[PDB]
Amino acid sequence: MDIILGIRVQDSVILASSKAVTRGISVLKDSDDKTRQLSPHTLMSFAGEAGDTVQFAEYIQANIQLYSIREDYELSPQAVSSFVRQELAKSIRSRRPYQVNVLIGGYDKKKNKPELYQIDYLGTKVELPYGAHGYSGFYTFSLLDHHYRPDMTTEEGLDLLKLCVQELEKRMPMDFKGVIVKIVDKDGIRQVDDF
Amino acid sequence: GYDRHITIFSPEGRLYQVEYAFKATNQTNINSLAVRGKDCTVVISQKKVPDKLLDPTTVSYIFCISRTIGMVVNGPIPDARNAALRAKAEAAEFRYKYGYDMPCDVLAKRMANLSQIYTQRAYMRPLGVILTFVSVDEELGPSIYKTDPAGYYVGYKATATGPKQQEITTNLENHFKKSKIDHINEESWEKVVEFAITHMIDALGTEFSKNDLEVGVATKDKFFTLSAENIEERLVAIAEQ
Amino acid sequence: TGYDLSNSVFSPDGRNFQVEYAVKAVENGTTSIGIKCNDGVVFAVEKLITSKLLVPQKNVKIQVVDRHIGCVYSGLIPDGRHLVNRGREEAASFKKLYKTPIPIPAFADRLGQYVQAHTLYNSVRPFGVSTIFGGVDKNGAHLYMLEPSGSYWGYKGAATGKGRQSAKAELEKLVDHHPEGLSAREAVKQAAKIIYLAHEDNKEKDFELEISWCSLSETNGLHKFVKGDLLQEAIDFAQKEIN
Amino acid sequence: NNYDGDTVTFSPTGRLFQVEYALEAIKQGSVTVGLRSNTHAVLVALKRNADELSSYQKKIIKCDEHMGLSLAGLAPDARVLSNYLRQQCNYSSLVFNRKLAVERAGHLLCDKAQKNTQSYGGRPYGVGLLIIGYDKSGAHLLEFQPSGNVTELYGTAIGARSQGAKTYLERTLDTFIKIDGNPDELIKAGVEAISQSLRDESLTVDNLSIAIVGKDTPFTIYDGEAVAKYI
Amino acid sequence: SDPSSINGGIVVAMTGKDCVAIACDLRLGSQSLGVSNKFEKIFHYGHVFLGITGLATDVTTLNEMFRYKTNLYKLKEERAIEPETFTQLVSSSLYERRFGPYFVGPVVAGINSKSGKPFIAGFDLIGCIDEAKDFIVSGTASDQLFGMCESLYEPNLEPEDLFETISQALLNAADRDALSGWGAVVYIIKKDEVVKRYLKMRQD
Amino acid sequence: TSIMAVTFKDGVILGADSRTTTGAYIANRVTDKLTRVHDKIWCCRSGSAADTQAIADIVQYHLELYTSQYGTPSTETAASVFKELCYENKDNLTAGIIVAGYDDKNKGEVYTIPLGGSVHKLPYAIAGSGSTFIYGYCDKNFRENMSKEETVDFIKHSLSQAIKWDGSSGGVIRMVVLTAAGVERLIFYPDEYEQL
Amino acid sequence: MTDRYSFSLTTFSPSGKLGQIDYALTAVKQGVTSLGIKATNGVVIATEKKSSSPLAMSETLSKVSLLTPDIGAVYSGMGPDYRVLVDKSRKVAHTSYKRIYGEYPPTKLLVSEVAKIMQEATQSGGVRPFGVSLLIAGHDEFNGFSLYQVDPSGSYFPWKATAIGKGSVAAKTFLEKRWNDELELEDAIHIALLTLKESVEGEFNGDTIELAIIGDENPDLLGYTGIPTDKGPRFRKLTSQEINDRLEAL
Amino acid sequence: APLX
Amino acid sequence: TTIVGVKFNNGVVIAADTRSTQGPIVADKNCAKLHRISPKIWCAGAGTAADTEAVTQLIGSNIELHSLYTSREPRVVSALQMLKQHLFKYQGHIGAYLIVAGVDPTGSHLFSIHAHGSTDVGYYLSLGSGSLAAMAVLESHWKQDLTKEEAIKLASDAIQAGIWNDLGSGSNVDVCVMEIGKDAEYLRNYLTPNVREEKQKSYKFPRGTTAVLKESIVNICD
Amino acid sequence: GSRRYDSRTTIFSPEGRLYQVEYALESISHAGTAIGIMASDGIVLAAERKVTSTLLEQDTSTEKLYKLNDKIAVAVAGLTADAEILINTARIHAQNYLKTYNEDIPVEILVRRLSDIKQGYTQHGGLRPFGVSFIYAGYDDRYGYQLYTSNPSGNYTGWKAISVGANTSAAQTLLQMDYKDDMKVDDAIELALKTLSKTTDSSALTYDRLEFATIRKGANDGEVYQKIFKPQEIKDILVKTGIT
Ligand SMILES: [Cl-]
Ligand SMILES: [Cl-]
Ligand SMILES: [Cl-]
Ligand SMILES: [Mg+2]
Ligand SMILES: [Mg+2]
Ligand SMILES: [Mg+2]
Ligand SMILES: [Mg+2]
Repeated sequence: MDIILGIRVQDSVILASSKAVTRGISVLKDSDDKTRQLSPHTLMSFAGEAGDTVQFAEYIQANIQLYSIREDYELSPQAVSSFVRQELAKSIRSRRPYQVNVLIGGYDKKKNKPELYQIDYLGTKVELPYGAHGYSGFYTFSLLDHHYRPDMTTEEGLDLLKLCVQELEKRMPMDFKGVIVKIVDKDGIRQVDDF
Repeated sequence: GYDRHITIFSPEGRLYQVEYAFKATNQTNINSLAVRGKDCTVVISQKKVPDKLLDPTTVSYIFCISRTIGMVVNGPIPDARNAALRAKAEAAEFRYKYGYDMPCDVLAKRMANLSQIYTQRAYMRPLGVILTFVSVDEELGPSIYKTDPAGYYVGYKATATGPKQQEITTNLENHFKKSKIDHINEESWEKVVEFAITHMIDALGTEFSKNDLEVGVATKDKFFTLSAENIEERLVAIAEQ
Repeated sequence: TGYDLSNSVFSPDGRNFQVEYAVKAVENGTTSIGIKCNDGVVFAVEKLITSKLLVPQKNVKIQVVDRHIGCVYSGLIPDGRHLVNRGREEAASFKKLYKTPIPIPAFADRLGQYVQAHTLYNSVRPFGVSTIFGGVDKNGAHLYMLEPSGSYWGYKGAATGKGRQSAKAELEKLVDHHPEGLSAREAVKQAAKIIYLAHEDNKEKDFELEISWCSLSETNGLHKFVKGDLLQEAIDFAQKEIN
Repeated sequence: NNYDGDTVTFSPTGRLFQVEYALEAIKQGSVTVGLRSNTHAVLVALKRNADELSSYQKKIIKCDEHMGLSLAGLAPDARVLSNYLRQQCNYSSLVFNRKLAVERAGHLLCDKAQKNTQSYGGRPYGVGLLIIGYDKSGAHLLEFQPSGNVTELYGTAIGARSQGAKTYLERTLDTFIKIDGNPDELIKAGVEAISQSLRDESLTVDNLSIAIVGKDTPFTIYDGEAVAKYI
Repeated sequence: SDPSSINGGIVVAMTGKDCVAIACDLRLGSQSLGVSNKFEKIFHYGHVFLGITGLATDVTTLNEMFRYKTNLYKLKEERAIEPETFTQLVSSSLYERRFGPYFVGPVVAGINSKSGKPFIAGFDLIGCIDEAKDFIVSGTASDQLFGMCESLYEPNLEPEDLFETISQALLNAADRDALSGWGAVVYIIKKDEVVKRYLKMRQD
Repeated sequence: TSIMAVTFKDGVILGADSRTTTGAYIANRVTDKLTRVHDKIWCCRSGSAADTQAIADIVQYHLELYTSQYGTPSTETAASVFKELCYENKDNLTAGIIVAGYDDKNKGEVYTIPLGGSVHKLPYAIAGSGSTFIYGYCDKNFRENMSKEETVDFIKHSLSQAIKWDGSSGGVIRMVVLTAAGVERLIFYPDEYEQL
Repeated sequence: MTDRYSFSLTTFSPSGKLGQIDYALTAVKQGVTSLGIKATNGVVIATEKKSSSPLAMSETLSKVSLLTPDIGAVYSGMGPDYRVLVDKSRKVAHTSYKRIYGEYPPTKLLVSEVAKIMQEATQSGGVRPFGVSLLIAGHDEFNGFSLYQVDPSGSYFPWKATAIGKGSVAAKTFLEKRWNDELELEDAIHIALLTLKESVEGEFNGDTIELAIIGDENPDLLGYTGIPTDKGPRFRKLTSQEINDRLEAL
Repeated sequence: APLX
Repeated sequence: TTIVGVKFNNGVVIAADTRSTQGPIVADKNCAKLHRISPKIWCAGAGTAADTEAVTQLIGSNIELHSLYTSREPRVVSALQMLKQHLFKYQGHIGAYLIVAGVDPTGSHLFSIHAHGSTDVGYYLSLGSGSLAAMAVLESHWKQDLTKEEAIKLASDAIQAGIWNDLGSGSNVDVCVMEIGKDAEYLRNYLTPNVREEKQKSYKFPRGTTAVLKESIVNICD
Repeated sequence: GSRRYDSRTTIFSPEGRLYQVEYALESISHAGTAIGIMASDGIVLAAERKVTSTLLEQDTSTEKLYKLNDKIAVAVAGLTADAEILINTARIHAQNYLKTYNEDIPVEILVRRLSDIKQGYTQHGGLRPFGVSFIYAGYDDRYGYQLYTSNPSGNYTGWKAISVGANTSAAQTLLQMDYKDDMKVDDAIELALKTLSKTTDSSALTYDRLEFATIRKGANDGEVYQKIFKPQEIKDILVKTGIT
């Protein structure tokens, strides 16, 4: 785990997540996909404590998929984010809390608008034009404060994202082995293979 | 007709199990009486020991619930003792929780509430007993409060219970019509006990030896029962007048 | 009707027929007695010898509770054992909390409330035993008899089982002829006689006599079984009286 | 009639019909015999089959090294009760380093059976047991009935036609009680006892079941060719 | 790792002549890192306003909880909850979590629709009601707010004047606190009109 | 605290100081540490004020319920109920209690129950922080079968010394006399006992 | 042992009747008459004190009960059932309202809680319904004065005026002729006494009649002074003497 | 806390 | 906090200051520390503010139900017993330090309760951070057979000692007098010796001083 | 034991019917009629009060029509006490959903859960079923205006127009006759009142024996308003259609 980023542009939400899985002094994997599709137009990336992350992600995925089958309907990104927040808000006062931070990128088909939600392990939710978890934010937020515009295209968003990854690869102590980038828009979720 | 077996309503809105519990009340064939003085409350009850092999000292239907509260029961002894043990426990708990002695009327209400539950809940049968509680309450003074299997309870100027209760009741009514007051205008409890026995003799039309009666007396800060010789002393005083 | 089919149901008389039916089981059982004496109590019971194959002296029916109380019963023997097991639990918790061994009147009410509780619900059956019990405490000797309804009183003498009326009549004579009191050793002898006299009501099978006693002077206030010379002496006294 | 719907109901004459019906299941069961001397105690049991293709239902169960029983009636109920006895014998060993007295074993079974005769929902046990054992007071034989009644005896028998063996043992009492220090003769007496309960069938090699416990003999069961000696 | 100062934020309430004002900053951070400048801390249920400072997850949770409870109240009672009644509901709810409390500093503000009386109140994290004629303060710059309010406040201010006083109290308090600021919102509340104003403040 | 109970010819007398402490501050200078659990069974309380009050209240309740069913409890029985509470809750209690009562059969009896919840029947008992300073004095001066006046003087002189040396003890000396005659309360003020 | 009655004792019959509720209502019919009348500035509730014996002190048995300082209750049917309902009703006013909101519940909501308790006795395992109908009179700031009837089923209805029990049919007809929307509290008390005389047979005085009002605040009955907002209970039980004064100008 |  | 209780001829009086603090800061300059348990039973509370209010209300609620159940006026010893057993159960974690006082059919009463559940009896008591300043005054001026007006004077003087000498206490003096046979009289702000002086200047701003980015009407209606 | 007195409320008949459910429906058929009619621009709820007395307080009364949330209401037919138990559960369920998802609960989800509770009482627990039938009227942004009904079996279905309680057979025939899809709210109001007026067991339909409610988008722009009619408003609407 470690680096997860999110950028909401005019017509889409872009999530970038690091590929490294490190344990001790060994990088065990350099192609890890730190994300789960919750519904056709909703994607969740995650970072935090080992084991907890995937266990939480898949648990949420199962619940949203269950809802989709029951109602024959897709929950809005706002509705999914609120469900996720409540689960984390419950968790923080449990015997053993989920130590998982998430970003939720979704496209609301009723509003025809992209939406990005940042939720930490405490259950602290905010809707943002761009988001980050962990030490990543200490570089990317100021960078995006400068270069981000609300009317950008998906391509402009990807170039803006390249600028963030380059900065992280320059100034971050750890080798996070690049990122997997995924786009969420009106047509659903797709992965950029060459980043 | 299973509506007569458990405590549910019959078509005419009655509870037959409660009514039959009232009939169990007279199974012992014993009559009790309670009156109030100025300073005291006296309760008397018949004592019938038919078997010669019985230890007469252990045959009793009067109970010391607390230091201040006494209780006489009309009904079978197993149910009587069940009620007595519960009353003792309730009175003790009340004192511990609330820091003062449980009043006679409050205990009566509590036991009446318990009885009410048995008339509404199916798995519990009513107790076939009528409970007469007596004391000298520190706020209300001399007190008589009586409970039945229906869960009914009320305070009394005086009262009687048993097979020949009506004869005793009217006898007492006619006295209070005459005296024009709510109690026995007497200083000592000894003479209030004498009044109680005298009017029971008149109403029932029987004479009593020392072993035919049972007497409980409530005064300020204690309730106590009388011995055979205490009653004999009392019987002699009535005869010499 | 149908009032007698379920326990805890009042009949139109105000009676619990199920308890009265349990009394019939007690009346069917063998004879047991209790005699109160000067400084203690004596218990005796009739043991029907069904067959030669029964080992003599080895099917003991009288039971001790704590170290100072004896219990005997007539009717359904297993029901009696259940009651004694409860008695032993009640006595143990009393001694645990209050240190002193449970007084007999206190113990009597513990059994009484427990048996009475088995007349309150239709999900339990009343006890099919009448229990004669007692012992010695700080206030002297006490004898009690407890019935299926939960009713109990103190007794000068007590009897239950198939030969209860014969035994009661014999007990009443002792109370009349000994107003000052009966001694412990005398009460043992009398207990034997009364069981032998009460055996006339169960005389197909011959029987085995079993006696126990608690006495302040003779047994030091503890429950003991009468055995050996004292038992044979009591048997001989009884044998002489029937002839 | 109207009073046999459950165990919690007394009849007007003070009978428990469900307990009596449980007693009836024992009478239908195959005969088993118990007898003892002063040194040994012996169980003999006639086993029953479904047909010629089936096995013969095992009647005898070991409870400890010094105790065991034979059954007549519902076999699963015997399994429950024997398992309870195994645990009680075992509790006595682990906690007190003490072999459970055969008399206490009887008291424990009585109280377990009794509880099933006084509560709603449950049913009585439908099996009778003959418990033998050797403890600190010598050899013992007990008879368990699911009414709760347990009885110590020199000898006895339960099951169908058990009256024949029970009469025989009543006659032979003075003889077999003094068969001390001789296992084979005490068994012979038990095998002759159970023979008084046979009709049209005789004791074969896969039909007879014998068990013995004593002074210098752990509770052991004999089946198959090991009982050919006694036919 | 002090729950009440991880996210930062402040709320202040004031009374005037036939009116009340309640204001809050917009910052949500994670210790030094500023994360959001749109995080409003004032909510309303009918005409009753509630501001909440402290741990942001509990701020959100409690808003959702009081929306829940006031909605059921209105359905059963067939009327809107009043500030005095809502104040009691907040106190009960917080004390229910006595030994595992929400790490918050709530502030009630509103006008009783029957009597017309302006009402404000404050609470600690476990429910203790703090009623005041003048002002209530809460958050990571509460010391600063106490100082500003105590000096700037005077009774019976007109709605337009009260706006200036409460705004200057919040702004100057926020600028002396690292974890507060990043924007501000002020609610001016009259008997049957409510005006909401976003303030221009320094963004550091 | 300084507390004691002393058996004598006619029965038993309980004694105590009147100081409650909250650090070096005296929260109550007129405390009553001699407490009724039954008509003629009383106790001296030392240790935690809250713990000893809660225990005494529970014991009083138990003996009141005992009396309703079985009549007057023995002093031994009362001590057994104290023990049961003190022993089973030893991890959560700070209570040093002396139990003292008068039977007509057994006369005066004293049972002391220290921190662990053990029971010790003694002719006399001393307890509380101030008791340490009078072990020597009490051992040398106690005699069995003393008179009422002698026993009162013994307790007065003993607690006077305990109070003199123990900062955690002081105020008035309260005493409760338990005999066949009844229950008598005695009080002794500083001006008397200080100059002994 | 243990409550094995985990099943309903009230069930639907083929015709759709709930037998035990119907039979409970029959028990209410046998009960002594009680009534309630709502005025513009108050509410009155009244009933006959049927004495079980002349030796009994009827003052110790209260048929009209205070639930909150502004809410009172009276009944017809089984007294013991009523007594425990009053206990439960007083407690639920605190547990489910006062301990949450710091104020007493409005009449309609307390009535709603009592109704719930009575509904559960109609459906839960091993219990019979309550054999009583209640009349609950009360006041609260936002609803003013109100009067409610609660039946064994758990159903409740608001009334301008009504009667329940023995002679309720005749009493309701009497109230229809006399009731208008301009009645002052004293006029409602007068009509209550007139209506009750029809159903009462024996003695008709302040010792055989029980009557309480929900009216103005009573500062003298509060027990303390110093808090301006606390002005005292609106519930007041009329004394034996106060009833007799109104029976002369009858 | 209060001690004795 | 400074709180006191003083017994007199025909009843009892309690008093308290009106400062509540959070660390060194004064949150309320006029809070009410005098609580009503029942009409004629009042209590003064120091320690954790939410605990004193909550425990006072809970026992007050149960006392009301008890009063209705028993058809009797509540007794001070009942409130005392219920409070102490509640507090003892929580082993001091509920930080309520109370002075309980009132009149009932038994007479007039004055008690104190500590957080761990111990109770004391007395003719004069004081609790809170200013209890030593108050107790110094009480020990100096208290006597047997005080009149009503003397007891009020003594009580308020004891509170004033706390107000002036204890930093934890300040502002005003509240009093409640509970006399036998009469209604309890709650005297809110009986003394107000700490009135703020006139400010030197008005800090009313010229309208328009505050820079504004956005305005909008808020919808409160349905 | 207690077996003797068990009615066995959750068993099948030999024909495969649930006795208690059937008998609960028989009970409901004697309750006051309630009608729901769904129009393109709103929903009407109309219900007849059970034989009224002149001394009944009519304005401060609620018997038939209850509010579940701001977007959903129900008309009741059966035992009112039973209905209030279910209504409070439904009210809580709506708030749980709003708390979880920050969106108002879709109508069907609320109806399904309430119907599932009813189902449970017919399959397990040995308790009598709820003697209640609901007409649900509500709006959400997925399906818009919706009418549902549920009954003691826990079975629910959707409708354009439906009646519950007494005389449903006659009422349904009349609704089936005059209902058409392009209908407006004001027309539906008239149809509802006309149908009750003809199916009523009373002599004449008056304002004091009716409860009435509408759910329109007749607020200001893209939002829904619930109007529970006051007595005087029912009096006026009864005159406006010429019934009185
Ligand atoms: Cl109760
Ligand atoms: Cl103390
Ligand atoms: Cl100490
Ligand atoms: Mg019942
Ligand atoms: Mg700042
Ligand atoms: Mg900065
Ligand atoms: Mg000193």
